[PDB]
Amino acid sequence: QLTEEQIAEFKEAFSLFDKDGDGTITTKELGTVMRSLGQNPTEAELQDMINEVDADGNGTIDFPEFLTMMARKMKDTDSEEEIREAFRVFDKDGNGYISAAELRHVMTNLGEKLTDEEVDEMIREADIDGDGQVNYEGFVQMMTA
Amino acid sequence: FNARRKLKGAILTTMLATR
Ligand SMILES: [Ca+2]
Ligand SMILES: [Ca+2]
Ligand SMILES: [Ca+2]
Ligand SMILES: [Ca+2]
Repeated sequence: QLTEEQIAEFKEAFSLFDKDGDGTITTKELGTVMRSLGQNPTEAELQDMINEVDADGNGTIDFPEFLTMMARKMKDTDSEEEIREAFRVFDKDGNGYISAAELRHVMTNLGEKLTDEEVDEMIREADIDGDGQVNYEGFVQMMTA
Repeated sequence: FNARRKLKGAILTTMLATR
């Protein structure tokens, strides 16, 4: 039930990396997402990231090869920090709140075109106090419940 | 479109993409 939920979230995350929707993640797709979120991975780094989880050596990541990789992760001493790093990526103006415009910008980077209604619904799900923006607590609770 | 699932998926993607 919690595992059912978790696999669906993992499939969603997979689908967000899979920009072209062909059912596999390429090094180019990983690089495009990482750059769009600000970063600068090297070619050597992108290739390493694939090469560790690429169990059949075809050079791309299919969902089992992504799903196994989530099956390795454990709750650790950097678990809460990891969520905080992600929050900081969404919060583009650094005011401590995720606005609708910030959320929409992230989703567009992840190959998703959301309607106004879809972005609103996402804010509503995470917006605890109903002020129309998402605080850090809102964000953390998303990944707890 | 599941708003909850989508937001959790995007956070996980962001976590992976940033470590
Ligand atoms: Ca793809
Ligand atoms: Ca593969
Ligand atoms: Ca902000
Ligand atoms: Ca709020």
